[PDB]
Parts: sequence; structure tokens; C-alpha cells
Amino acid sequence: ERPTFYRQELNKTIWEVPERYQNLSPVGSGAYGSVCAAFDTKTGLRVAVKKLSRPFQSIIHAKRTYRELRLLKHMKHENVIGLLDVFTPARSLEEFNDVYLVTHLMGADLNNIVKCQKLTDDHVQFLIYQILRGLKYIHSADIIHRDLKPSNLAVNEDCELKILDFGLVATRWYRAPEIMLNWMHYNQTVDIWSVGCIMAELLTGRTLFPGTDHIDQLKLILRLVGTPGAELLKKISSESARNYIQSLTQMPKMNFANVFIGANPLAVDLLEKMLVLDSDKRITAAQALAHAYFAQYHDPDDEPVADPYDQSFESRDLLIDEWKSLTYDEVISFVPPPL
Ligand SMILES: Clc1cc(-c2ccncc2)c(-c2ccccc2)nn1
Ligand SMILES: Fc1ccc(-c2n[nH]cc2-c2ccncc2)cc1
Repeated sequence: ERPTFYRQELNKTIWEVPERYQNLSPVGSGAYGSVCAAFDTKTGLRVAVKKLSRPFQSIIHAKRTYRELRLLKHMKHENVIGLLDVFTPARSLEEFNDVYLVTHLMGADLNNIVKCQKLTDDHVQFLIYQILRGLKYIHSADIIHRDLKPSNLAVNEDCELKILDFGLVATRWYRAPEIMLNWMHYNQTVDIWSVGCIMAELLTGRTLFPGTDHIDQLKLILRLVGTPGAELLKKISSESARNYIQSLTQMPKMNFANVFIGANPLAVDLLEKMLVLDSDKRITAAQALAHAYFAQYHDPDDEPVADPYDQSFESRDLLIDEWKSLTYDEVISFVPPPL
């Protein structure tokens, strides 16, 4: 029961998709792939279709293609991008060389919004609430996003929000300091730091920490939150990092009420809990959702967690054809969601 495909060329890329998807219109592109908005005749929905770029180019790409397909097949949550469909024009494993992913079309990203609008407190609460509700789910599957930033948050005209796990200004601006320090044992709360940076930006209209490089970025972080205290200092194994850090002029933690002057004091309070230098002390997603700032949205019986996610594949060292074959299997075993 294979559909009928049709071929077409858009912005240099060749697109071979089933007849059900019509009016392909390019939305954008990048290193990993390109996306077209389209209309899906079978559901009456507007959808986005992503064509992966060179999915089986190297062991790295093949693994990554596998990773993305596995993740997207597992994410089933209102605030996380998931899969309506996945297909390949290939008729067998031998000719398999392209992968297309389909999801609900989301017309904008949070970057398109914060930069072309000033948001009310109510919108900040709704957007951040949704980020946290999706991160709760993601984190419950032992996944760390690691790259939250405005361009990874798809938003529609209804203000509904979904976290994009894989995309296609600077990433470092939203990155937790432990990563600017290269710590190899950072946890899920790296994502909470990013959400804090995002919330700050929606509240003020300005990037909280617009570093020019990795050093400047850490310098701007410490200027707001202060240099590490003795308890945090004790956890740094790297003699170089310690030197670097103990060798800068000491700085105190600023008063967030004075820095975020005029913002709702509940939002300020939450920010303080999110932008803690010590990751062991940052608030978690589930904790943040119960914070009083979200009383008009928080509903503990409607903040689901995820089904277990098997990430053992991540520690495997396989051949391209193996990763390719595993991916083909995932394409074939796909079951779309309900009407
Ligand atoms: Cl940057 C980006 C955006 C999209 C997308 C999703 C929804 N609406 C518009 C754009 C996607 C994407 C991910 C999976 C399937 C299809 C597109 N992948 N990456
Ligand atoms: F300057 C800084 C900035 C951040 C950290 C930090 N926060 N959470 C964890 C760490 C950390 C950094 C490096 N090694 C261990 C732990 C430590 C020092």
C-alpha cells in the first residue's frame, strides 16, 4: 500500500513527495535540511515537510539522521514538535537515500516575535509556561535539549508553542555557563538556564547575555549573577578553569529586582531561581511549573511525562549501512497519530 509520489525542484533541491502533500512552498534551509510548508489533502492540514540533507554522508550524519527520527517518533506532547508522517521515495533498502519528516505547520519562531513585538506579562507567562511544560516532558525521558534558544521555539498565531529538538542570532547567548566552561557532567538544568535567558529577553526586549565569544559570554554571566561562591568553587575539577575563575576580579550577585525593574515581581523571583550559577541549585522544569508566576495556567493533572525512551543506541559504534538500515526500519514501522 504505497502512495504515488511526484517530483519537483525548489531552490536547487529536488523534492519527491506523496501526492497527498500539495503546494510545496520553501520556508527555509540550513546545514541539516530544508523545509517546505505544504497542504495535506488527506487531513485538511497545513504541514511542514523537512527533507534531510545528505542523511547518510558519514557515520556522523547517519547516526544523527537515526537520532532525529527516533526522537521525533517518540515526542508526543502538545508543546513538543512531533511526527504526523515520515516517508522516503525509495522502494527498497538498497535505493534508500532520502528521508522526509512531516509535522504541523508552525508559522513563526519566538525570535520572529520578541524582535518584532513587545510582550505583555500575560503572554510571557503563557509562552514560558508552555516551554516548561514541554521541557518537563522532554526531561522526564532523560533527554537534555542542550540548545534551547528562540529560533528553536515554534509559535503560532494562537500563541501556542512547541519546542523544536532539531533545527536546520548566537547560540552561545542562551548557553549555561557550565558549558561555556566545558564541564563534561552538566545536567538537564542546562535547559532551565536557557529558559531563564529566554524569559529575560521576552520581558526586556534585549538579549540578557550577548557575548561575542566564549570568554565574553562567561564574563557577562558572572557580572549579573556574581562569581562562584566557595561551595560551587569546590566542584570545579579543572585547574585551568579554577585559575581563570579565581583569578578574575570577584563580583557580587546583583539585585534582580533592580536589574529587571518594572517586571512583575513573580517573574523576577522565578528568574532568580532559574539563573543560579550552581546547576545543583537551579529550579527544575516540574518545580518551575508550580511556581506562583504560573497560577493562571498550572494544572498538575495536565502536565504529562513521557513514556520511557531508549537511548542505548547513543553509545553504539556502527557502520553507515547499519545506521542506514536502522533508520529505514524506523521509517517503515511508523504509525501516524489519530485523525
Ligand atoms: Cl528550524 C526547523 C523548523 C521545522 C518546522 C516545524 C514546523 N513548522 C515549521 C517549521 C522543522 C521540522 C521538523 C520536523 C518535521 C518538519 C519540519 N525542523 N526545523
Ligand atoms: F564560573 C562558573 C560558572 C558556572 C559553574 C558551574 N555551574 N554549575 C556547574 C558548574 C561547574 C563548572 C565546571 N566544572 C564543574 C561544575 C562554575 C563556575
